[PDB]
Order: sequence, then structure tokens, then C-alpha cells
Amino acid sequence: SLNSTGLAQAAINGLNARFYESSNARWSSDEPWWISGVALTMVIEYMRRSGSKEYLDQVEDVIEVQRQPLSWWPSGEGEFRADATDNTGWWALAMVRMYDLTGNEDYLNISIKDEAYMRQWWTDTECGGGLYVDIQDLTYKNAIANELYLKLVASLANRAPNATIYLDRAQQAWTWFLGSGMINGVNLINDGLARDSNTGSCYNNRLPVWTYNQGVILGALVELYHATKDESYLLSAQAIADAVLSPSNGLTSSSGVLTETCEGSDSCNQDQQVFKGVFALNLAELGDAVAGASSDPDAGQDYREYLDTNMQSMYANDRSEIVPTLFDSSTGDLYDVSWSGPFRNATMPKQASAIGLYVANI
Ligand SMILES: OC[C@H]1O[C@H](OC[C@H]2O[C@H](O)[C@@H](O)[C@@H](O)[C@@H]2O)[C@@H](O)[C@@H](O)[C@@H]1O
Ligand SMILES: OC[C@H]1O[C@H](O)[C@@H](O)[C@@H](O)[C@@H]1O
Ligand SMILES: OC[C@H]1O[C@H](O)[C@@H](O)[C@@H](O)[C@@H]1O
Repeated sequence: SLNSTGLAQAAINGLNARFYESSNARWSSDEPWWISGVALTMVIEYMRRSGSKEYLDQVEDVIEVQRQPLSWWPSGEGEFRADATDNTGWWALAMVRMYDLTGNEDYLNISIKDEAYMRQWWTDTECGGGLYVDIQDLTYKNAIANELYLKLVASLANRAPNATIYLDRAQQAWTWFLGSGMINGVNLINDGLARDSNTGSCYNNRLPVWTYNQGVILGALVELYHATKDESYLLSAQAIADAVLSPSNGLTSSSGVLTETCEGSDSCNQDQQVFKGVFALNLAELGDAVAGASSDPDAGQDYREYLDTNMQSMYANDRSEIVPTLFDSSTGDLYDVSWSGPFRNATMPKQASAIGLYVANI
């Protein structure tokens, strides 16, 4: 059959052999720094779900160096506090997984510092809530930043000492998100909000439906369920997932393969190349929570069936292997952006998204 653990490791090896920079303790300095954080999450999640620890030394090197005050944002004072709330949020969630893997209070403390940094740009005076993404400009409360923050406070509500204040913040944050309008008529999440020129009220800006904006919210609702034992959160998550799996909504191909909207025009940029893996890994948390929340053995079978279907398509259609040489004995797998289309080339955001799908099936 298909050993997702073996292919995850081969993909991580391929990510490392092509894109990891030993001298910089980071993958691909020419790609968005926040995608290095996503990559770290995938490697941590692989280790956490497979029981292996083969990349734990490497992960710890990356943390120690990216922990330092950023050259492009020294006012953050390190600990991943960067020039945007979504930048910070990706690394914050990686530290939560780091904590889950190791149990070291140190990583949890980074997440606590990051929550407090992000909340600095939560304002109740515009849109009745939510935080801005552009720390320097304060012109956009989008979906990804508030989804990341929501999943952070919901995670802290399950792990941090003053867990109650985080439960209050997460419940208050989910209420704002739900009533914000970003969840549209088919239970998908548009990119962000826009503000009325004359009235100051906000509305769904009808910008694209990105796959990672339907994933991160699922993890937040799963964490909100673990902290409250309220299945209504799982039900809300399940509706967002169900809309994604529905081919009528354009996210799922006629072959049952997840497809970013830019894949058609072949115009997926550095950011959008990683979106799919973020959704898959989050849907795996939904499927796991759903299967355990009920005695039914078929609970979440469709989410697992979906991830499996997508894995075999990416394995057969999107895969390419590195050429070993007399000097470089490094082996592994490389992956392009389309989980059904051909393999043209591999980039770090595409590779990280491939790892996410394999880890989602581990
Ligand atoms: O490509 C769709 C997104 O494009 C814009 O943001 C790009 C990325 O910039 C940030 O630094 C990262 O943290 C990412 O989270 C973010 O996607 C925004 O318009 C965003 O809302 C779009 O979804
Ligand atoms: O993501 C890469 C990261 O490093 C660059 O040097 C800066 O311009 C940042 O604004 C950017 O976010
Ligand atoms: O339209 C919503 C939003 O779209 C853009 O991506 C942002 O740069 C903002 O200027 C604007 O408010």
C-alpha cells in the first residue's frame, strides 16, 4: 500500500537536500520567512505523529537562530515577534507543536509572548473586533491573521497556566469571526474584510477563497472543542470542511483532488504554493477529533478518505526524486504545486505543502 510515514520522511529529506541552509539555520532565504515557520511545523508534526526524532537536532538549531531579534524588525525583540501579526502567528503555532512534541516549557513561553504581541493590534473600535495584519499600516483585518490568532489562544487555553483568560479570549475571538461575515453563504471563508467609507462598518471583501483560510480555522475549532468539550465547535468545523470537499465549490476537483484557484491559470505565487498542505494537516486534526468524539467507527472516515485520495494523486502525478551523485548521496522526493498536475519543478513552498499532506495521513 502507501506508507505515508516513509514518504513524509523522504519529502522532508528532499526539502532539506534542496532548500535547507545550514549556515543560516533556515530554508530558502529567498522565500517568505513565514514559510520557513510552516516548514518547521511540518517537520515537528511529522516527528510528533510518527514517533521519530530524526530531525529534532535540526529543528532546535532553526529555533535558536530564528528566535533572535529580526534584522528587519528589531522592535519585535525576537521570540518570533515580527513585522506582521501573521508572520508571528505561524512561528507561534510551531512553538505550540514544539511544546507538544518535547514538553519543554521554553517553547510554550514563546507562544505566550507571541499571543501578547499579536493582541497589541486587536481593536474593538473597527469591525467590532479582530486584529490587523499590517502592523505598520493597520488597513486590513484579513482571515489568516485572525484564524492564526484564534488557533493560538485556543491552543494556549489547553496548555498555558492562566488558561482561563485564553479561553475567554478564544471564545470572544470565535464569536467575532463568526459574526464578521468572512464565512459566506456556502460556509467558505473569503480572504478578509473591507471597511465602509462612509459608515465605518466592515463587510466580507469577496476576495478569493484560499485553501489555508479554510484549514487554520479548523484547528482553532478543534482546540476550542478540546478546551470546552462542546461538539458545536466540531460541527462548525465540519461544515467548513464539508464545503471544501464538495466539488460544487471549486476547491475539490472532479477527481476528488484539492486544487487552489490559481492552479488553473498556473499563477500560484510564493505564498499560495504552500496553502494546500496547511489545509490538509488541519483537516487531519478535525478528522482525528471527530473520530474520537463519537463511538461510531465511521466518524471522520470521509476526511481520512479525502486525505488518502489526495495523497495517492500527489504521489503518482506530482512526484520527482533528486539525482544522487558520487559526492552528494542525499536522497528524497520533490513535489510541484499541483497535486494532480504534472511535476515541472520543486520550490520550497511547494515542498513544504507536500510534506503537510503526507503528515496529514500519518
Ligand atoms: O496570496 C494570498 C494572500 O496574500 C496576502 O498575504 C501574503 C502572505 O503575507 C504574509 O506575510 C504571510 O503571513 C501569509 O499569511 C500571507 O498569505 C494577503 O492579502 C492575504 O490575506 C492573502 O490570503
Ligand atoms: O519573508 C522574508 C522577510 O525578510 C525580508 O528581508 C524582509 O523584507 C521582510 O519584510 C520579509 O517578510
Ligand atoms: O479590500 C480589503 C483589503 O484588500 C487589500 O489586500 C489590502 O491591502 C487592504 O488595503 C484592503 O482593505
